[PDB]
Amino acid sequence: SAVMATYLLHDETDIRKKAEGIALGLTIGTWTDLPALEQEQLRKHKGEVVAIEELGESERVNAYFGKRLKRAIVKIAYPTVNFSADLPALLVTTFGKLSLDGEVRLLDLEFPDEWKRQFPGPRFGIDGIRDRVGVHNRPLLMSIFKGMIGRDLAYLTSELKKQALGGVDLVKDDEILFDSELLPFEKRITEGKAALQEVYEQTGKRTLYAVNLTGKTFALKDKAKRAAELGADVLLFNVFAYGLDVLQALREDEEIAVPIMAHPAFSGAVTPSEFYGVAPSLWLGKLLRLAGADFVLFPSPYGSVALEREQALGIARALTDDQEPFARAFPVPSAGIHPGLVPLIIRDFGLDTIVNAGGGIHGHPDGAIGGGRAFRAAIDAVLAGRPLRAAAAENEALQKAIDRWGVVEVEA
Amino acid sequence: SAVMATYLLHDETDIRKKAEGIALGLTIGTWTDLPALEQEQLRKHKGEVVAIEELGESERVNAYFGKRLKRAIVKIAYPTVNFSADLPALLVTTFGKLSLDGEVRLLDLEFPDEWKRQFPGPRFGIDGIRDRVGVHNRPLLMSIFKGMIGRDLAYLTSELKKQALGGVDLVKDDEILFDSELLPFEKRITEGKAALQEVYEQTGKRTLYAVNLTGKTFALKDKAKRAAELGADVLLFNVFAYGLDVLQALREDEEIAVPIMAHPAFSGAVTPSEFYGVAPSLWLGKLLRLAGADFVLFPSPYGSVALEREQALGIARALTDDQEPFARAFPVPSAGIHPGLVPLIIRDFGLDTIVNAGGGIHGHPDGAIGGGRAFRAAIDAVLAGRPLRAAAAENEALQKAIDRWGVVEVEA
Ligand SMILES: [Mg+2]
Ligand SMILES: [Mg+2]
Repeated sequence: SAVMATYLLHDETDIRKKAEGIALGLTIGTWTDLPALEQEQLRKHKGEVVAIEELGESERVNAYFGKRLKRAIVKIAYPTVNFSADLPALLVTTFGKLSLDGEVRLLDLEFPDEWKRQFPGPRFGIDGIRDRVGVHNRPLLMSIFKGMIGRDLAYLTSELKKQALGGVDLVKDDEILFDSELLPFEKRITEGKAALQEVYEQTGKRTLYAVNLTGKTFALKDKAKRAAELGADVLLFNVFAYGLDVLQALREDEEIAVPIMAHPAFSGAVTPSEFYGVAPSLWLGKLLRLAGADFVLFPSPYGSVALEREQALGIARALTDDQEPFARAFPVPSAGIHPGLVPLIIRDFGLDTIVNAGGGIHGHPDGAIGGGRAFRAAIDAVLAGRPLRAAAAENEALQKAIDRWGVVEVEA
Repeated sequence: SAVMATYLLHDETDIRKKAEGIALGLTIGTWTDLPALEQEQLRKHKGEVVAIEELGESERVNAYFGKRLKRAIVKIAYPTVNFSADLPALLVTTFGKLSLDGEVRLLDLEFPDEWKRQFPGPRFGIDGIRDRVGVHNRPLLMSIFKGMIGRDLAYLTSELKKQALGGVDLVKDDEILFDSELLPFEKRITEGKAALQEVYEQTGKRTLYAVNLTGKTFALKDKAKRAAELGADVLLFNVFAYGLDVLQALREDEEIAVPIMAHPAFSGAVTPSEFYGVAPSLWLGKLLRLAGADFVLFPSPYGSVALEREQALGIARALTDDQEPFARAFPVPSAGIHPGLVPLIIRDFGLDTIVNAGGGIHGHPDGAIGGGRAFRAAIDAVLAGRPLRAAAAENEALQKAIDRWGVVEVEA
């Protein structure tokens, strides 16, 4: 039983020598000088280099570093008997001191099925969330509150209604919305709930509210329990600012048992480099799903700061792969989203995804209501097998969106 | 009252425009579309671009990216009334969504003194640690166990005594040493304490043991409290695998009140990039000191993976700057350390530093005892104003070390 870590290395010196050094150094430390009796005893703890895929030197990279760097993908097996069954131990064992060793980037971690079972996975996942909001088949639609910092509850309820009236399935707090006297955590939940039921009463639409769960680590479980008692729909959580283990703890607490939406804030401090850090498929995908996230918002492959398409798809695949002993986490491509992008979003990510209108929904000529109507009309068009403009001809909200932001061509 | 964040940005588009968009987008969202009542209401919550230092383009960077990237150091002010007084809120506000915005690297954070006072700083600091170990004036000396994974308590105590007999002031667990049936957390502490007291009786030397505090986040306080009851000397903590807030929580718990040694494990996933992440002076220095670390181990500016010298000095300055309302934290340059570097270490970092012999102390011809004597003799030589070779001619342990690793020139 061993966790196999896959790394990308750049180095002036022999890669194989470095790999062997890591396998031994990060496990038992010494081997050759140990008596036969000890070797047999410590055999089970010995790390091993599983594979080394030599890559071609990159002129671009060599020019950047001003030296000749050999490149290779290295796989190392770490016996699970070497560390405790928790994410902090996993990270320190596979990328602790090693993260300081020059150019090394963690690309993936493969866990033996038995080890994975010691972790929760999402409590609800895609299936559970779809039931909770009552929406099947079509992708979901969500938006974000705009300009709430410094505002009061009346403003919150008013803004929440507009978004719900626009037909969005879920509305979340801005990740930078923290608790205050004006907007207490518990009040956002209860006031928001009342407002959303009123909307159901009038339009027949069911909308959930993902409230930001913030503050100090050791106060999270108590407030989350309170949120659960108050009937909070979803808990938005800036996991990367707290640690993966905290997400897991929230997921495993039976007194909480509320869906958890993981926000990507701060993940960018770790994922972008070509030579260092941790790949997004692992940091935002595999690990967040295993830790308990029901929703995972990540950089979309569209817009001004689009994530490389294959990287974005890789995240979605890790979140939904049915080979994992966990429920699927909802992939939520975020940033650079507008109605004209719906056909591409569905083509790239499928129907089990969430169209995140973000705060941009408010930028529609007719406010959030018009913005939500445009998105819902666009989603229906794709499911009805029609081009957006065909639906736009019958839906003013959508036509206004198209004239404002256009339609992204999907024809290959 | 605002936290001023300093960033390094690379972008092919106008930097000031992007900076203004960040200051506004990450605070109140919109301004020019607000009525008078709302503007005066949200004025105090409005972020502002404090300054922009244009750096000019780099051909090396341009070649790497394959395009022209403008470069500038940007300072933005975020009103403290915008977020709760906790580190997770601080990180999310200043580098949450922003960490995903292309090429942005967080270099520093400056806070009003009143805001700083809401945080603990080290409980003991340099002065406190020197008292607890009983060593003043001279820099301290510490080492690490070698290959303890899979070993038993008989081996632990044996190796611990050898290091203490070498004259080291502190011995720490390997950061990858996790609790097991062979080496339970509480037993390492109690047996280690007994073994160390035997050494004092023999050589009159006092040696502390920094035990690894691991496991799940919500079990940390309980075991740390047990460690205190059992008389643990120092708690080694892989803070980056958890979160800054957890370190702060451990520091503020009056039922623990045991020195905390922060390990750099995983910090490398965040600090090395030229275009992304967080600068080490802030990530390993300023924030760890503010959060509560009494000792901070960080990449030394020596050896195969040496951290650029000014960066390393920057970390040490953040840890010891007397201008901060916190006790000074012990700077511990780590990696690439050998007796021949002692003169340079003292010249670079001063007397209030710790010479981290690491696991290399065991590589001395005469084991840890000889390795420790070599280091102690090296430190004494520098304080006595003598060349290492002069002292080596009178100290075998040191002579052996010098012949093996040599002496690094300290003359400017
Ligand atoms: Mg946001
Ligand atoms: Mg170590």
